[PDB]
Amino acid sequence: LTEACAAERVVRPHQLSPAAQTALLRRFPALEGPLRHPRPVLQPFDIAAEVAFVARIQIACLRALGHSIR
Amino acid sequence: RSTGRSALAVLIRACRRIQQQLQRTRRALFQRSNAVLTSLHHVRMLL
Amino acid sequence: ERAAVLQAQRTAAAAALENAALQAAELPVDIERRIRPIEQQVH
Repeated sequence: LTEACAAERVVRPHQLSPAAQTALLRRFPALEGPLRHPRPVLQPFDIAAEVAFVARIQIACLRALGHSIR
Repeated sequence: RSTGRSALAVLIRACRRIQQQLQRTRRALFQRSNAVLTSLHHVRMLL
Repeated sequence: ERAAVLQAQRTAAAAALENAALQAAELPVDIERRIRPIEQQVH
C-alpha cells in the first residue's frame, strides 16, 4: 500500500489508477471493503477518517436541534 | 616451488573473495536503505 | 469538521517522522560493519 501510490507519487489510493488498485486486490481479497464499497461509513485508507466519522455525527445532532428549536 | 605456489594460493583466494563481499553489501544496504525512502514518501501519504 | 481531520493528520504525520528518525539513524552504523571489517583484509 505504501509503494502502490509511492511509485505513482500519489498521496491517496483512490487517486491511484484502478488498474493498480485491482492489482493489489488480486493478491489481497480483503481490500475490496475499503476500495470497492460505494458509501464507506469510514473514509478508506485514511487516519483521521475515524474522527470525521465522529464530527459529522456532532453536526448531525446539532441541526436536529436548531431546526427543531426553530 | 611448493613454498611459494601454496603461499601464492593465499592471496589468490584472499584478494578475490574480499572483493566478493562488497557485492552483497551493495545488494544488502541499498536494498535496505530504500525502505527509508518508502516511509518518507509514505509520511506525506498520511497527509 | 474539516479542520479537525486537517489538524489531526498533521500530528500523525510528524509522529511517523520520529518513527523514521530512528529508522534512518540505522544506515550510518549499517555502513561501518559492512565496510570496516573489509579493511583489515586488504591491509
